[PDB]
Amino acid sequence: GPGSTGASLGMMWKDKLNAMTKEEFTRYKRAGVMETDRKEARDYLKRGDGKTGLSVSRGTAKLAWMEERGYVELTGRVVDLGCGRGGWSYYAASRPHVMDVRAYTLGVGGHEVPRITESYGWNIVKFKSRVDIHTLPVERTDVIMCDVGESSPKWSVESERTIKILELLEKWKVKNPSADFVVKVLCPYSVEVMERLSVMQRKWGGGLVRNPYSRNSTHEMYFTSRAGGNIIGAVTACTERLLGRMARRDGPVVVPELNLGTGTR
Ligand SMILES: C[S@@+](CC[C@H](N)C(=O)[O-])C[C@H]1O[C@@H](n2cnc3c(N)ncnc32)[C@H](O)[C@@H]1O
Repeated sequence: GPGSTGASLGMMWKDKLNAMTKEEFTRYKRAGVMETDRKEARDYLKRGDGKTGLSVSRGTAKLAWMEERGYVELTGRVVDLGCGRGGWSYYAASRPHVMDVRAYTLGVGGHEVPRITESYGWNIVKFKSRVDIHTLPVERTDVIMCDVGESSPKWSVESERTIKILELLEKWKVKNPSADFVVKVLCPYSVEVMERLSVMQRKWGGGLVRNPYSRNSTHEMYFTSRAGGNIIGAVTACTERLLGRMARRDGPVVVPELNLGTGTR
């Protein structure tokens, strides 16, 4: 495929997601998706028992899966652009080769607020809320982490939002050319995103990965420093599966939550 084939396929997927009923959507959303079980975690969150190693969100697992399979090498200083509740930050912290973790996010108008918790490594985590990552002055880092991307029914909106994030990586990577990156690509199937993505690969290496834990309702993929392959091929593969799961009626694949344990480093 040239890239336009990839593009119109994702757009087919989008139209088919939007045309669903609430019934079909809620079913499809989770069908065959890996799902961390939050029964216990939700209780600690509702109660506010910050003395827990359990994940503050479902981002932790996503990051775990990325890292255990080796699409990123979390070492040294780890900047977490757009950290919401801190699920990635708290994961990054629990990891041996990781020194300092700067977590940034808004946490402002119904936006996820960093959750304070005694998960293993919290002392080397430093949150800042009321922060706009796009204007946060570039600092030196070993790892650039960015899980940002507000979904939308309009793919061109989704792609627009994805591009600002790709330019955010470039900026942060021009000062830190040798650092690892895991970067959300909310709309990898659009024509603009694909061309920027391959240009960035040409410059920085890395590639696209689809996370099992991502819901079928989002087409999100991750651009990481240690993966590789054809980008168009990777997105198309992803679109192919997401389209096929529309006949999937079964539930999610439920897996236990991550426990990072309680403690300091
Ligand atoms: C998907 S969440 C992060 C998930 C996180 N790693 C976790 O596991 O909890 C991304 C967060 O970035 C925030 N965000 C979006 N745009 C931002 C911006 N311009 N500046 C700072 N934060 C932003 C959103 O509020 C959102 O909560």
